[PDB]
Amino acid sequence: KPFSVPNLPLNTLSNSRVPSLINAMMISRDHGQMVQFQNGRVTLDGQLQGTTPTSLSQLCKIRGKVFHASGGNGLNLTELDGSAYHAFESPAPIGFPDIGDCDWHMSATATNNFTGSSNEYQILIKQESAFAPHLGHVQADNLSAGANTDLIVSLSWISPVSDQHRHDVDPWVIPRYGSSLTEAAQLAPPIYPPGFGEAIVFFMSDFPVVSGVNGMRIPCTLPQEYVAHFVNEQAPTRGEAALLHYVDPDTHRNLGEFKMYPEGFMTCVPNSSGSGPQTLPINGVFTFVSWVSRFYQLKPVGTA
Amino acid sequence: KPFSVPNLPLNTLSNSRVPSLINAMMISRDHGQMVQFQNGRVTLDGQLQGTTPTSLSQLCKIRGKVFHASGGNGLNLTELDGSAYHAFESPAPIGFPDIGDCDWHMSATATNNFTGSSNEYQILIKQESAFAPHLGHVQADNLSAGANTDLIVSLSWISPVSDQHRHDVDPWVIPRYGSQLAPPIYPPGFGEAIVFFMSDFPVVSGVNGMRIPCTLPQEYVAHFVNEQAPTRGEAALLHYVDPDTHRNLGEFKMYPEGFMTCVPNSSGSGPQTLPINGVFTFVSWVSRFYQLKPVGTA
Ligand SMILES: OC[C@H]1O[C@H](O[C@H]2[C@@H](O)[C@@H](CO)O[C@@H](O[C@H]3[C@H](O)[C@@H](O)[C@H](O)O[C@@H]3CO)[C@@H]2O)[C@H](O)[C@@H](O)[C@H]1O
Repeated sequence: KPFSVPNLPLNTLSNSRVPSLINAMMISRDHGQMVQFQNGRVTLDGQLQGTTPTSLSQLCKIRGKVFHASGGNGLNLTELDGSAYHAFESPAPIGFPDIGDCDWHMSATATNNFTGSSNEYQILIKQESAFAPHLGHVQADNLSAGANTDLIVSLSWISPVSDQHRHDVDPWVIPRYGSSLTEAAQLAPPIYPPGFGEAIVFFMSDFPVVSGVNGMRIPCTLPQEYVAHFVNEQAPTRGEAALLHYVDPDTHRNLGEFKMYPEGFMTCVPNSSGSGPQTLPINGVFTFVSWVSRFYQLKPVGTA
Repeated sequence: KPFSVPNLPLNTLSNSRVPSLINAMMISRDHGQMVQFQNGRVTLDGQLQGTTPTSLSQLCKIRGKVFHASGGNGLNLTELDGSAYHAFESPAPIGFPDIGDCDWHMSATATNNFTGSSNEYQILIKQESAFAPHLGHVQADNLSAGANTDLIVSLSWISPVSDQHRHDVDPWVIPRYGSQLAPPIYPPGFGEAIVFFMSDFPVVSGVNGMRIPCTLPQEYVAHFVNEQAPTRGEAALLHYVDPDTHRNLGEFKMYPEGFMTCVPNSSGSGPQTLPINGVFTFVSWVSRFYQLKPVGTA
């Protein structure tokens, strides 16, 4: 299989960290020096990493059996298909949200004999001591479902930590999957802008975020539909970087040069400390040009 | 350019009518006589039909500005990116849910200055006279948001119609958009049955319980829209293959209109007994005359 990227306009594709349409590209010197997102993580040759699903249907979802304990109610986690989650292996079940150091307001439904609004639960997952998805359990506040009830849970909105240790939401940080007790195993690796003057390209989507450092915006490193594409093709990586053009869909005019690294993320060079890809139209298409050296100097993108 | 289907296990893919993992395949001698789903509709050469999005991020969502009326408040619809929705182009905004003749229990959030639980609204959309998706407005009960508030709404669960004209939910039926639709699909003959990819979904009193049928995995839609492979025959012959063992588990024909058929053994359950972790693989272009080996138990 020759390497390719989807011929789909960027603004028809999803964020890989929340189920929301991409509406912007951005670079961030402050937040973009190192990222370790666990969702939207895949190699150019199709190797899934972290908690990354193939399908958006699994993204920002939790499944578990309800427990009632002295310390609070919560979920003994399963995979979304109900199959057993193997603790102390993956950071969390596949599709588990990777937005750290904030409150998750979520919606849960009974997977068995759903009768209506009494089988829908608005719950709050805090990232405190009892948040231990790597050990196979999280505590949920305002969870009234009976013990051993099987629940599928969707992320509704995120807000600053209940315990008031910070007053804003940083979507650039990932959860402590093993709580204070352990670093989680099989984390997708840290990513850094590799090349000369290069900045990691973040695909931005709007999401209900209370007091976001970037407002109601969530960054990711790859459109979700790109993940399914790479997992499908399993195309061999034949060079150090894939040179892409971001092209006008109608004229095929090259609007900018980007490098995709084997680690499954994309860089650009901004125009003399400009906003880089932020000023580009969002209806464009990425197109594979050739395999290039990691040293390949990208022509600056965007306005000065 | 050679036609292909995604080399991805079905159980890792989504329904194209609800955002839920595929957990079964089925045929139906009652429900599969005619289908006209508006989501999961695409040609094998990659032409989107009905309200079908490329991305699951657009599926089963509604966006609109709140209006207040004496008959009931509601939404003047936009597309999900917030751009204006025009009638006469499509049956409804892209990704508009296509589960007919039932109550839609939905969660709306403010797209501007989201403050928390006071900008999250649990609303009810009935399919009655004030349901006008084609015109670009729907009535919503239990909606307290201010006039002209921009809301993005997702489907939470479905239940029997409020006006009680029926006491079950049939997810095989599509909504009345007005008086543009992706065309009807029929079984083409010789015992060929339309394959339905089933996903679990909160459904109160479902005719098939808590199950939603579609004709394509969502990720197949994005694949065809990407590839745009010329259709070179009357049907794409597929093998449903164990990705480990590489063993052919059964034969299927995918038609240019973007649906699959199989032939059940002795009027049995057809693909229902097959494992759900298999992958479809393109074998060749065949004629309508190609007779599929029967699949399943009797
Ligand atoms: O502050 C971040 C949290 O905001 C929201 O929760 C807050 C909300 O539930 C209000 C409702 O009045 O209560 C807050 O707790 C207060 C409490 O009201 C005071 O009496 C007490 O002295 O202080 C506490 C904490 O400062 C509560 O924080 C969201 O729902 C949460 O997810 C957080 O984002």
